[PDB]
Amino acid sequence: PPGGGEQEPPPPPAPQDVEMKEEAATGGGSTGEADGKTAAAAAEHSQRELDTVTLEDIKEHVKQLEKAVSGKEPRFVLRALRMLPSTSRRLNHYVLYKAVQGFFTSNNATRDFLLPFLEEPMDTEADLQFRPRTGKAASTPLLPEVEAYLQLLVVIFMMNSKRYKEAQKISDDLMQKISTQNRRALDLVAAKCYYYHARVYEFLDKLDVVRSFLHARLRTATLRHDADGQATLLNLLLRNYLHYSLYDQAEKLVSKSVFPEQANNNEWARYLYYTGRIKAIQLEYSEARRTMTNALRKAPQHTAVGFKQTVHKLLIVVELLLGEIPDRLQFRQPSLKRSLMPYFLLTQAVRTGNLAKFNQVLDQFGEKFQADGTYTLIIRLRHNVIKTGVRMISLSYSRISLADIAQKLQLDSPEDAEFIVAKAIRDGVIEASINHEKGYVQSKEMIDIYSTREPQLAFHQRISFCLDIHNMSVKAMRFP
Amino acid sequence: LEEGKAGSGLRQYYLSKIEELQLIVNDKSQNLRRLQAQRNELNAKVRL
Amino acid sequence: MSEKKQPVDLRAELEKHGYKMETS
Amino acid sequence: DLYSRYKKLQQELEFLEVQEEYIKDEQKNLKK
Amino acid sequence: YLASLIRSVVALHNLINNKIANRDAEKKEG
Amino acid sequence: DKKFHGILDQGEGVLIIFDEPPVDKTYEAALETIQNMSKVVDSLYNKAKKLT
Amino acid sequence: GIISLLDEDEPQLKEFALHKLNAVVNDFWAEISESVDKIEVLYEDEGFRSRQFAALVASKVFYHLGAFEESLNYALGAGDLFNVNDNSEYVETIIAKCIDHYTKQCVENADLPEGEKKPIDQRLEGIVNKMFQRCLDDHKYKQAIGIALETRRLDVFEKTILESNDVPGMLAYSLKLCMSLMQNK
Amino acid sequence: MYEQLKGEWNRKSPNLSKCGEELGRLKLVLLELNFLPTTGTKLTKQQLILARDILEIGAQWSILRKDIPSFERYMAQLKCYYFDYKEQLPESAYMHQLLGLNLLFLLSQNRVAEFHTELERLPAKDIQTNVYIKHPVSLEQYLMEGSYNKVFLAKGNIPAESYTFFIDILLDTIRDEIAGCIEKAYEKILFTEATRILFFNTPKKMTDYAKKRGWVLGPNNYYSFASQQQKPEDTTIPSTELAKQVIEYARQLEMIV
Repeated sequence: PPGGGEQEPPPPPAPQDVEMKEEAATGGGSTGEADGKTAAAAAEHSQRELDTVTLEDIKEHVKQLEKAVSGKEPRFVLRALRMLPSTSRRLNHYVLYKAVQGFFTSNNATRDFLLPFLEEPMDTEADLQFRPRTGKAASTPLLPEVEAYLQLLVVIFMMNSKRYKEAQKISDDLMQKISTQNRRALDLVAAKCYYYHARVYEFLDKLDVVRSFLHARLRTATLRHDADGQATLLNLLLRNYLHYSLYDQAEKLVSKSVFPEQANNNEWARYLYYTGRIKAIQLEYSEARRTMTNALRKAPQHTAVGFKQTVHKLLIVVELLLGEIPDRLQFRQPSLKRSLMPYFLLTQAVRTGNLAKFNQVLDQFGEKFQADGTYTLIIRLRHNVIKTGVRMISLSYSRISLADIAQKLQLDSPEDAEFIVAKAIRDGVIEASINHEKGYVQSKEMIDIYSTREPQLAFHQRISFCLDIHNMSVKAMRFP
Repeated sequence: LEEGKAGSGLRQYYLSKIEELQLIVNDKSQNLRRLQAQRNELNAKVRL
Repeated sequence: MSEKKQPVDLRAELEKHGYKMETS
Repeated sequence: DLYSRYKKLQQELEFLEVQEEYIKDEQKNLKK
Repeated sequence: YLASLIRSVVALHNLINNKIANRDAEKKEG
Repeated sequence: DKKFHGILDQGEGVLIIFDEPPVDKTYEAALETIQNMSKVVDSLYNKAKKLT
Repeated sequence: GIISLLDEDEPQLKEFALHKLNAVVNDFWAEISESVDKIEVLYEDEGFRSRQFAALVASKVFYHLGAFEESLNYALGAGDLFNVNDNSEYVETIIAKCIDHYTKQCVENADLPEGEKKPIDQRLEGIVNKMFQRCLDDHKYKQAIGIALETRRLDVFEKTILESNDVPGMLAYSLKLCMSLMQNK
Repeated sequence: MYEQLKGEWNRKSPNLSKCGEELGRLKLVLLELNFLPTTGTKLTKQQLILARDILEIGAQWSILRKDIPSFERYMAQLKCYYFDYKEQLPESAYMHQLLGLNLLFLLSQNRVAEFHTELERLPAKDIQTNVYIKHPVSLEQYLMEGSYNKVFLAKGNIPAESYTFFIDILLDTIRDEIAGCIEKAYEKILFTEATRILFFNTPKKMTDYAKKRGWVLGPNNYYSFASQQQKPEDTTIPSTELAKQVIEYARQLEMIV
């Protein structure tokens, strides 16, 4: 008891400092950054806000609970106040409440007091200049609080932050003028709590009412604030719309646009994983392997944790349907390994041309196939076994009888033996010629050609268009 | 007004998006002004 | 990041090759 | 006024645009 | 073929070195 | 031994000599690009340092 | 895919189809894309009294698909039921496209100067002065003289300078705004 | 109240007149409740379920008359019914196979994309039971096998069920696409195995294809001559576009400059 009682005081001072000065220096600094320059944006405290939010998402967040200075909620949410020279007095009132909190119990517990608190900024009337400061002062307690998952009486409080964000959405439909430089930070912050829309709604069932609401927000941002807005909202669309049918494959067709410019960073890569599974549902394997590889290869630096391992998991799925895959056991991480353990023997069965080896993988690992969600291609891969199996043996064997190859091709009658190779040439597999009497399959090859034209002529536009973009970057980054 | 002053937010935004574009392209000239003046002073160096 | 997506979730052979001789 | 100055903000924009292509062709010839 | 080789060499050197001196000048001044 | 360029034919009892010596362009290509791998590996240090 | 109802002959299934459209189209905004060619069956049929609203929903899917001038063409063929209802934001876009195309059509006809002028639909110019009633009723001279400068025509502009109250001397410095942004003499 | 509605469901229809009469009574259902947007009080959606049954048999009648716009109309109604914002509905017997049997015709006509996106709704409903999925996918593997043989044996055993004129066009789109996926280009083969290509005994389809193919008609054999085919060189035909390639590329080089 004395140890646990005296170890309570040490923890709070760290949130009492960094959690106090995180939105004070970044938010209060963004106030001066929003008064002028305001180029672009930039508003570098918006990306610094991303660093602080992602910092809280690990440790320590804020709420909890935690029974440490719950008076931080009324601190920033009250006392604009009101015009800038009067706000300076309230800038001293934060220090006044620092002394009040340094004297008495400092209101270490709020809970049901969030009802007057969250409505106090509406009692001030008003900030009135910066809506992102009002939305952030209310959300910063509540957004990390969603990670508690208590599911009692505070879920509707998260919904109240969603209503405050809807007031941020109506103000996202009006001003401007003309030229809002704070709406990019509103795109950032709202995309977060739009994913908190996803989490809080997913506590019970699908959000479908918010699918028409997201389409209302996604379309009302057109065309003005779509920049960096439409990208995050399209992932908010694509993610759960990939979980719930339907039509998103043809919906993103008419939705594009592209939509440029890609922001922010890994956002477009993860979008190419989301739409990567989409474009993989059309089964064209050149665009699917390029969108899946570009999804993972374009994402630094992690941690955390396993969904960046999931894009790598589903990445080589289209490579399994290509007919040739390397053994990936050397790419296993300490985490991704234990997650894909069935998928290991799966791609090992894809390398081999044995049917029973692949079918036993299906019967045993079908439970993990339910966990991943990819099924339909597991039964049709038997056609990849007959095409890779015939690619194997044909190129392999000098002249193979249709009765001897019939074991690995499982039928290979005297009739279909013609089509196996012939319709493989239709798919561009093997050139083997067969004169059918008994018969026997005599595989030869003569090709000397290509390896030339498209690679070098495309490399011209590749390199040139690249260095042109690198011009568009460097030439435009010299403002300082 | 909806025609309008709320519509002028979209109208002026077009010239704001092209402002940022032209601003981005303005810097594209600005640093090549530094390179132009670089080799221009170097042209004064070959004249020197 | 931690932002965005990720926080959501013939043998060798020895014996058989030596046996091929004495098989036939 | 709003539409007025809105029609006044593309003047210097197009002037800077023709200055872009200008100085590009300028430093292209001076480069040679 | 040699043309594509010069493309890779010119793009490698210029792009890498320019982005270096670019990102460095921005992060140090800003 | 590769000193004698050509090959024989056992079926009809023929021996034919043919050669296409120069690899030189492939040597230049490979030397560039294979090392240019390590080039981008060297740029991995700087351009991924600004991130973290 | 509610557009499949249009294959049946009698129009009452079409009115019930668009009654399905105007509500749940939020998720179906992209669904009508491939079937717009089937919407053309209603848009090209004169004996169908609801072809107007058929051009409304066709203008909505074209609004989601990114088509602007096409949505303006169907806005002209959308009859009276189009201009009467404006909610959410369908307005600022179509009136931006309408005013833009209108003022550049007026500038096109102003260089002729006279004769051969292209036809001008009464509805696209109808929503000009009708939506300008917002500028007349709200008593905003800055925006009123703004659109008055856009139309490039002397009749409705003569009505703007004829609006009530004052504006005692405001035409003077308004011409200063004009001459500042003026293109040609 | 209202009706008689499902009285014709057990007897189906002797001709298309009763199908059009059911379309008339269903039109009266469309005159009152229509398809939407009545949430309810799901008691008003009870006759929507009673409509789903006759719309399922309406799709069986639509394929019975072979008319494509009919089927895809009632199939879109069944889709939007299961796609409606309220998913919970009384379970219908045809609710499962209407996805899979249409999927059977969908993939067995050689559509490799729409199979994945048809079952991409959610995997759970497809995994549980009543699986018709195994037949079409292996059938497609027997399309490039090809079959013919194993498909004709699979033409004797079909799930099926109640969908016929779909598999009729499915067979037609199989026959013509085999002649499209065979040559060009394949090498020399013998006669009696081309009798094994199209099977039957000596059908007139072998004369229709041996003409269409062309290719070659040899005695007791077939050839790919001549040769393999057309012998692309390509000589200097690509050299002109090779010139054009750097024409506009040196133009891009001057754009830097």
